[PDB]
Amino acid sequence: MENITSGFLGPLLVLQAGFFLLTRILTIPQSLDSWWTSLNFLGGTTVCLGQNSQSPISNHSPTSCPPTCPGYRWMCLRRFIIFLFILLLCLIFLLVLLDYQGMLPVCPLIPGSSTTSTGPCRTCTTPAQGTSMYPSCCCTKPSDGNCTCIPIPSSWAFGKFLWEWASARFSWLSLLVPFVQWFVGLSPTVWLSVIWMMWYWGPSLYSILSPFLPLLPIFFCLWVYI
Amino acid sequence: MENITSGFLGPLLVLQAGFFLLTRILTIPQSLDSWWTSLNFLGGTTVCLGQNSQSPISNHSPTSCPPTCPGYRWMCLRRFIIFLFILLLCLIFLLVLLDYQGMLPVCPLIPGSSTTSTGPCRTCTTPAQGTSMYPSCCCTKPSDGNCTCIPIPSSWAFGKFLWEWASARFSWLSLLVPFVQWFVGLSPTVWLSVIWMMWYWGPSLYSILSPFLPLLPIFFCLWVYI
Repeated sequence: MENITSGFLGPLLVLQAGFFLLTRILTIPQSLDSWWTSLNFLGGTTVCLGQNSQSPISNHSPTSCPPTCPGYRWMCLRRFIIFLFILLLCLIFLLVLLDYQGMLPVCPLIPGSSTTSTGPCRTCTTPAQGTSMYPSCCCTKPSDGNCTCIPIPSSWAFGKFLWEWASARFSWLSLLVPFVQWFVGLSPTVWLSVIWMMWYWGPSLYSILSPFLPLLPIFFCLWVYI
Repeated sequence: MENITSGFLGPLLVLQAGFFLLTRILTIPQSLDSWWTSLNFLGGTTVCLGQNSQSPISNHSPTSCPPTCPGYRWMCLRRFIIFLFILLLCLIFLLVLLDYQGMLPVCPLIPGSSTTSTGPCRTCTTPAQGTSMYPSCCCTKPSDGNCTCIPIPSSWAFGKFLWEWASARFSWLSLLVPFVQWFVGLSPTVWLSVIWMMWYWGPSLYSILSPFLPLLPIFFCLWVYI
């Protein structure tokens, strides 16, 4: 009866979904390379001499050229460059996922004195070596036995942890922090306006600022000496 | 007579180095895109057809033609995109070196009775659903429980961390991962041969692979039934 239909239809859906989803994710790289054509067709009148008259003569446009004839031995090269990049984009999406799910670990170890525990300290840490840096918290201190450090946060990931790390390793990031805060204070009335003014207005000032850009190192050195 | 000499010599080094760094940073963006003109050389003629003869009659062509005349607006957005990409590349190199510092902590969890040193269990018993990634293990349990848990162990900070979730949501092809280990032995004197073999014979087998690729879902379903 209709019972066998339940089992049979699953195979049909699996086959259809697999075919479509395998064709599309494998045709996307060539689609992106033909999206660069935005450059390639920016000049216009795209006709590849790679479709040279070696085996056949018909000028096979300039995107796929001849499938094999004359110049066709570089579609593999552009693919080779591109599909592995889509993989790196997927890896970045994965990294964002760990930050958002809070599931990903962010066990931190930095010098501090924040206390949140039950009947804690009165022995604490007395490490007079290795500066103020902390090592894996099995028992960080050379002689710590009852040690307990700090658990991973439900907020921002090692993104924030590396914010702290870079602030420790750099100095100018702290001065950029006011600029970062002011950029964070950008509503759609502010966020959109910057992008709108970005187009067809910045290149003109760029040529003039190029002489100005060449003269910022002297100001930096002047303040460094001061 | 050397303190002023040292201060001046340092200014000369700063002037040389900062300017060289700025020039190199400028050259890279209009560097990778020209490389990409492998498309043009795979296409054939390399010429800016968009060289509008209105202001500049210069048929000098060969791309990067006018900084200002004709179309120049895309010539800059693309430099910005490829600049952010190479920025992504240098970031991933940074994550590689974070993987190598040894102090990048994974702070992972797994069920086992092992210990890095003398660890008294004292009837360590408190289990929970999802033993992997359990509570903070700051003795966070119905009682303290005399708990000792994992520090950030010294290992590939990246692979040993990522593989955990990889296997958690994977091991469909962990057998292929053993095959990956079985094949990873071709790095010296065989890697170049494999790369050359891929170069010479890459396209011919694609037609056969494509015809067999549709049959692969059938074999996958057969495995799903076997």
